[PDB]
Amino acid sequence: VPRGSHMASPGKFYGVGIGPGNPEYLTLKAVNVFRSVDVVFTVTGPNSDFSISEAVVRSVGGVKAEFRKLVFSMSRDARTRQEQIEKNTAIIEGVLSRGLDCAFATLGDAMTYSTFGYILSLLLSRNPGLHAEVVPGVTSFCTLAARSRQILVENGERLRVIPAFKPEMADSLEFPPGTTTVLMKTYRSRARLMERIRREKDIRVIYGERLGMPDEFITDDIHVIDARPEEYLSLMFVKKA
Amino acid sequence: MASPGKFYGVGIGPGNPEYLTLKAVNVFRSVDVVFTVTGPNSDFSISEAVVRSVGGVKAEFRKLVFSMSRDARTRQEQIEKNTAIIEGVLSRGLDCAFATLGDAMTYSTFGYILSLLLSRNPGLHAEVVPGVTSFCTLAARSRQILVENGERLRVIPAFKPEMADSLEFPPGTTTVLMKTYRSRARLMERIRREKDIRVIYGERLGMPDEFITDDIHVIDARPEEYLSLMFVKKA
Repeated sequence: VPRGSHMASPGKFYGVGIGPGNPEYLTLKAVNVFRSVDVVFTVTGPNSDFSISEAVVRSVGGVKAEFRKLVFSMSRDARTRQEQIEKNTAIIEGVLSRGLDCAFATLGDAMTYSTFGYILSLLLSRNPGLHAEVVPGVTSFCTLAARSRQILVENGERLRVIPAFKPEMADSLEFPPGTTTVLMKTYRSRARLMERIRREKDIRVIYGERLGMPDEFITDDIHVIDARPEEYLSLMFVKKA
Repeated sequence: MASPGKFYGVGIGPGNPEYLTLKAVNVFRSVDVVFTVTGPNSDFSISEAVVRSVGGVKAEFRKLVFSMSRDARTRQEQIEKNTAIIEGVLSRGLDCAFATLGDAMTYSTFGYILSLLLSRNPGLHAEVVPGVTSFCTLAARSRQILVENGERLRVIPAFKPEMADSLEFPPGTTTVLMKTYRSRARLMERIRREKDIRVIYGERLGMPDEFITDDIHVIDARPEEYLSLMFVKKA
């Protein structure tokens, strides 16, 4: 039996990087998307149902969308995190299949160290013809450079970004001359990282906590860094001359 | 008591006016003078067109000439002259913004200006507005993840043909190559000697001939284009 000429328009899906958290660092495109969708999904942890990114998105105004929260597994097994990714993808698919437009809002840039990428990958694999558009956002390291008024990288200097520093990495970490190295998660490995840094020469360090938040702390003094309480939302980059 | 003007460095993103930040738009609507960069060839500024596109900007637009491939003395004199022009605007109490494509702190001419300006005027009120990068935009438009989990990101500003033999693509890395113009053949030959490698290539992001591909042979067959960008993901 021939299929027929039925045309059901599924909803449109957006991935939206919203920046480090300051609502002023959203792009105009992000604002237009949030004002053009039915549902906004944001990420929460299992600990609390609070979404920072939901507050950021709501702050911009004109957003009539319904907000829903997705929980992502911060546990170490690949299969449990995969099950959480599959379940959240199914929730999104359920909303899209009824013809509702949805946006997935993520802190930072949507394609750079995000949980959004796993969702988009699975969605496109399962639904090859799906209408999906990605909105880039301002990154945390560019924001740290802006707020500290320190150049991230210029001319023929190379930029390196290292996502998750592990305590068994400080000794192996190299800082080639004329490079800038961003270290993204300095939370519980900061002591060994600082020990490695204090044995290097011709280096400048820019360190930041809570970019765009009330208690935004920025410094370029290593000793101040080592005295600080360990903070999950912390970032640094190391410039080797 | 004469208060000098406030100075802004504003990254405006890859060129699409939708990729300006809200802060960038507010700054552009609240300043007296907007400076943009030109080359020595023509006095045309793409970023001036981008900023004028947003609407509501009453500021005067001025051009600053930069040629960053020249000798150190020419670059130093050019930097000093442009800094003096900005100082001339600020000293009359006018707020001004320096608009640059991409992010203001990442491979921009803005940093040289800000360095000299702050050296000459330590007390200057200066604020830098971050912008969306070209490689994040290429990943967004291609719907390809730039980097995830524990993968490392490397950005190389200027690819040279000799890098082809010396360049490493370690597994689990993404390498952005910014300017592969006139060396793209050797880079493609280097890529064809690897397995488990993905290449995302883009020309003219936001322009009429917006071209994006991940097919290496299609890339090798195309004529070389100056405004092109690629990243290389090694699994």
